[PDB]
Amino acid sequence: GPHMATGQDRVVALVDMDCFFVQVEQRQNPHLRNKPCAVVQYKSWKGGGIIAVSYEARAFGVTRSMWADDAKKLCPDLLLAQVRESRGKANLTKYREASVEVMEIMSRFAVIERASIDEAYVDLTSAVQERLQKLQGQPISADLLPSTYIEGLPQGVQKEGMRKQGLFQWLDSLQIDNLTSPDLQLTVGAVIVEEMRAAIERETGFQCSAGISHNKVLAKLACGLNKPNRQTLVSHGSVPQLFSQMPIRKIRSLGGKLGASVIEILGIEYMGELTQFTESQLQSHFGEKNGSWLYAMCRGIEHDPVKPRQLPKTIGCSKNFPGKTALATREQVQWWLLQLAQELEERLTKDRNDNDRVATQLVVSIRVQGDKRLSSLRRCCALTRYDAHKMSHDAFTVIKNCNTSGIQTEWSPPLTMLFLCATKFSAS
DNA sequence: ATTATGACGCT
DNA sequence: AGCGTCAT
Ligand SMILES: Nc1ncnc2c1ncn2[C@H]1C[C@H](O)[C@@H](CO[P@](O)(=S)OP(=O)(O)OP(=O)(O)O)O1
Ligand SMILES: [Ca+2]
Ligand SMILES: [Mg+2]
Ligand SMILES: [Mg+2]
Repeated sequence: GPHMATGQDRVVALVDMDCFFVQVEQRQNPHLRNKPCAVVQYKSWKGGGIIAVSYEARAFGVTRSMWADDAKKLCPDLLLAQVRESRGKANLTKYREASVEVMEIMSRFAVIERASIDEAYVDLTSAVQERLQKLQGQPISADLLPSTYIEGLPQGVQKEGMRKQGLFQWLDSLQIDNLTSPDLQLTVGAVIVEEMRAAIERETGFQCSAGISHNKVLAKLACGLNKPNRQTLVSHGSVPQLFSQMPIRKIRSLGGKLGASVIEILGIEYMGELTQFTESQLQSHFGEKNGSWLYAMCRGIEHDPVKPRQLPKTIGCSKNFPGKTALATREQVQWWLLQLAQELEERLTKDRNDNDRVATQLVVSIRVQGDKRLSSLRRCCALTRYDAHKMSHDAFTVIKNCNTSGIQTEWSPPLTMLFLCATKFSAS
């Protein structure tokens, strides 16, 4: 009763740019706006690989991880923008720089955790307290929540009108003189996220979706419920119904092998079905940490903090060499290591100037032809100078003895991936 | 030939 | 440290 934690202590949002690389290209090229459009990497093999898709194009069945030639079969009028190529490889600088535009705006409102190039968690607990104090017990108008969905409502015929019906039910029910009502806190959080999203669109042109809830996992889940250009409030009370038909794989961290094992071992399908196991039962199958996490998570409770981190922890450069393009000679391997290192040096030097830090470790990863995993080998060495020729030489030295070829020049088995990653930053 | 990233966990 | 998982 009065002692069972309910995980309602925080207000957390997750902001996710809509089809982000596509929006970056549509801002730059107005001809692409409001069209079925996708962003592609490379071009020669099957038209290039699609890595982002506008919502107009998704309606035709275009997806990421699709060849452009195949997407054109589904959507003959599909427009394409190509990722920049520099030094023989895809170069994502435009999108990283657009990301910084958005992250810096979000940071004006609250502390953020950079989750990916186009998504950030927002810790709104303090901002909500402040806005509540300023509101002086004034009711919250629907006008302040023009793009908000309240998950689970309406309960007990435009699409927009059902949004409004649900919002009206929620607001009509809200108790406002309790400054500590979790539902009220979430609602004020949603007001702030409307403001944040309006600022992002005003100041960058970019639209986004967002989730507002009491923790990162629910905020992430919420964000995906109403896309694009909308935000969703998932209250603590909404969790039992929401989870009752929610496939386990939809919850962040459960979309892979662990989630599959939860399903197989327990013989369940939906997140809510987890509530029938004891904490010790779940720990016995999935380990102490996962078991405790699952026990709380299936009740809507998670404690992972929004980490105060706006900048990436690593700066990396990688290229696959699939099929016949696999690197089979010394000079080929060296040359591509150099290309990678030159991009790495450029990005590192900019990072040092912008962010007052220096990387101290270089991680070198490769894949050999006919190998199991993403990485066949991972080796680290010191990163003492931002110099591409040096880093490339060092990376070679580190991967030297992978070459089983007794022949001097030849490289066997051929390399299907090269990866340089700068890590272990220190203030400078 | 489902590419180029990036964070975090395990031992 | 090096490898594996999960995700964008
Ligand atoms: N698998 C993969 N490879 C390369 N680039 C990716 C990949 N996934 C995402 N991205 C890039 C391209 C995206 O514009 C960007 C954001 O990823 P996400 O959020 S999953 O998808 P978006 O393109 O923003 O559409 P969406 O969020 O509106 O569903 O990261
Ligand atoms: Ca996105
Ligand atoms: Mg996304
Ligand atoms: Mg995203």
